[PDB]
Amino acid sequence: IVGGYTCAANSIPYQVSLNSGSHFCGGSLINSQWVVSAAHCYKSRIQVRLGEHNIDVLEGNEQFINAAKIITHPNFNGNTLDNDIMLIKLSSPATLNSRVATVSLPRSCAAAGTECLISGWGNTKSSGSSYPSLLQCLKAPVLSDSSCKSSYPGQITGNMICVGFLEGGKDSCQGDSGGPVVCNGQLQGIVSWGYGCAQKNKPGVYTKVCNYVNWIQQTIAAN
Ligand SMILES: [Ca+2]
Ligand code: NA
Repeated sequence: IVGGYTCAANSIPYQVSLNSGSHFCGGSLINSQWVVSAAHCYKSRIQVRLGEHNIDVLEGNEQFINAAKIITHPNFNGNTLDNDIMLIKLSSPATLNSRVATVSLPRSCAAAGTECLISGWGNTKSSGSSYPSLLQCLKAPVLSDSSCKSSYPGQITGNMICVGFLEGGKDSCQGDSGGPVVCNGQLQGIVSWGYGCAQKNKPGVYTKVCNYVNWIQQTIAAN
C-alpha cells in the first residue's frame, strides 16, 4: 500500500496473509472455513495466516492454517485478469475472535464515491521497493466506471472496478494482490492489477466482488 498508514493492530480482523515460505498475497476471511483472494495469487500449497499485524513477529493472535482446497474462478483469464477471484478452504475452521473475524459479502454493488478501506503487506514505495512488517491501510473511494474506463481504454470488463485517486500517490501495490477492499462492512473489491502503482490517472483495479456472490455461495455449498 503506497500513501497509506499503518493499521491499528488487528483492526482489520478479516485480512489474511497468504504464505508459501514468505508473504506473497492477501486474502479476506468470509466464512470460518473460507478465504477469498485473487486467482492470479494461485499456488498449489498455501498457508493462510490469520490474526497477523506484524508478519515478521509472533505477537500471540496468529492462527496458521494450511489450505485444504484452492479453487480458481472457472472463467479466470490469466492474461487480462478477468474474473480474478479464487476461494481457499482452510484445513480446519478459523476460531473467530476480536482479532480474527469474517467480512460480509455485498448486499449490492458499491456506488461511486463510497468510502472503502484497502489493506495489505505490499510495497509502500512508489519509487523503489520497501515491504512492511506491519499491515498497511488506505482509505479510498470507489471510482465511477466512466473514470475507470477513461484511465484504461478497452481494458475494464464488467468484473472490474477502480478504487483510489486519479491524482496519484495513494494505491495498492505489489504484494497487496488478493487482499480486501471493504466498504460499509462489505467486501466489494479484491486487489487485482494496475499500471504500476500510485501513478497519475492509473488508479488501482479490483475484482468486482458483487458479481460473484452466486459463485461464492455455490462453491461453499459444493465443497
Ligand atoms: Ca505476527
Ligand atoms: Na493497485
